[PDB]
Amino acid sequence: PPPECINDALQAVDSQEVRDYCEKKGWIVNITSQVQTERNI
Amino acid sequence: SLPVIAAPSMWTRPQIKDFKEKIQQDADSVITVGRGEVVTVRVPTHEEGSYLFWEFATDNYDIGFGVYFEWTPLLDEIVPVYRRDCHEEVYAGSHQYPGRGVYLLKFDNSYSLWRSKSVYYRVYYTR
Repeated sequence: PPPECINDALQAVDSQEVRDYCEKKGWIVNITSQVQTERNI
Repeated sequence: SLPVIAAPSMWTRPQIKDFKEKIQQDADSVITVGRGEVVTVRVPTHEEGSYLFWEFATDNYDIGFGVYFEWTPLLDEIVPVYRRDCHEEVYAGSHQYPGRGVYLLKFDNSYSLWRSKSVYYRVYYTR
């Protein structure tokens, strides 16, 4: 599954369901918990 | 020649309430940006050719948002920082990895003197 094709799909049909589908198939991965945060003023 | 960097993609989708309630489950996916503050979210390094996907929203107000790419300190401007009404709609976008490096998602409140912002965000990448 080309990433370019995943990308093209997510623009048109974007939904929680489609993202769930792609994550189940192992095409995309949710990394939100693995980020670093930096806070400046 | 120097690497040609791909143009980013950006789009919105109308259901904000559902997004927030979904993101609210993980408390760390929701962050408060103080008055005059810039919070930078650093996405772990990934392989070239892949794609980063981001989504974000806020409660009562707009916030500044941009994207930079840090090479493994060289920075590139992917999405210039600009104010978005992400309180009205969920904002989402994507970019193709130019190479191995860290993505920097800027949530920029620096223009706001009196108002803190609550930011609901999520990120994926392609394997």
